[PDB]
Amino acid sequence: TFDKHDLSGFVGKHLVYTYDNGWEYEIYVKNENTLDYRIHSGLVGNRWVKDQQAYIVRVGESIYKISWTEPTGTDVSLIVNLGDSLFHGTIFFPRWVMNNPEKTVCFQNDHIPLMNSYRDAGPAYPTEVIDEFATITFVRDCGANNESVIACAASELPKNFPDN
Amino acid sequence: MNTFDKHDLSGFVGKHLVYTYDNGWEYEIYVKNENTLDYRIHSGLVGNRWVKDQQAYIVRVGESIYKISWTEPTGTDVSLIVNLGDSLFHGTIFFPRWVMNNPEKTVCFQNDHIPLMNSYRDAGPAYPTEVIDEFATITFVRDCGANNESVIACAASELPKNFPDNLK
Repeated sequence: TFDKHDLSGFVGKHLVYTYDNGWEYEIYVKNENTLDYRIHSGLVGNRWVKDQQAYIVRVGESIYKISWTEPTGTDVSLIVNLGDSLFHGTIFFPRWVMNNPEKTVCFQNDHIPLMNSYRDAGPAYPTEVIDEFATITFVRDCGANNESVIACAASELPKNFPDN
Repeated sequence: MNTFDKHDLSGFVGKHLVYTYDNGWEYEIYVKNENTLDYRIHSGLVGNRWVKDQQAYIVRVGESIYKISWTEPTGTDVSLIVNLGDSLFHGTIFFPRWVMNNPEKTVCFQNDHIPLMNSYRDAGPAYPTEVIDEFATITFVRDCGANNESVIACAASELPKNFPDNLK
């Protein structure tokens, strides 16, 4: 009843959400195969990333899936159910990230060699699976390829974010 | 509140599915209970591999749509979507590099060989990770109840040639 590869209902979406473990995240679906994201709190609070290549598909009339692999070794797969305002994430963290998560807290784009070095040193295993629903607290449409959406770490945002 | 209980898995526990990814690889899963699956691979990169009692994270993300994710003794990560209402299936598999290089090393009844899988995982190379992200066509679905040890109990190569027509 719908086209699986029509992502026009999802590209441009800018979401802020809080996982049931209390961690607050933000994503911006920048185009059909790219996102920016910004972490506000939790294990890796203040980490942020631009231009992450991702696999984005439509799995229901208003439900989308977005998955990717990171320079740290982390794998991620998210479900965004816009029709029901439901969000679910699975994050597969390498063991070294669980052991010292602050190592990943940076603007990653300026530190890809560092992340790769940490990844390759490990320990990679055992993988830690974080699997949680989240509450979507903000959603807007910011179009494709909008570099103004995520342009600083969360700590540099106005205190009333996203009320602005 | 949500119009369904996202924590209620009763519509998915017990499900037995056979499906073929868009690249022709045929797989089979059995949702054994709220945090466990058995699975059986028929063809593709790792055809004939099968696994019982894989711990998994199983959730409901829509009225008739479920998600199942897990990590393996080989280092592989998996996350699947089963949309029963629309008969839609989507899988993402994150394979370690060593699995791409020598997939046959994983082709076994894994439960007989878990330490070996861990040894291969640890030897690596783990990276770069290979992502397989594909829709599949569901070709068979039935309900088998929870904790049914007869659903997946041999390698695919040992199934009758008319499988799953021999079942229901």
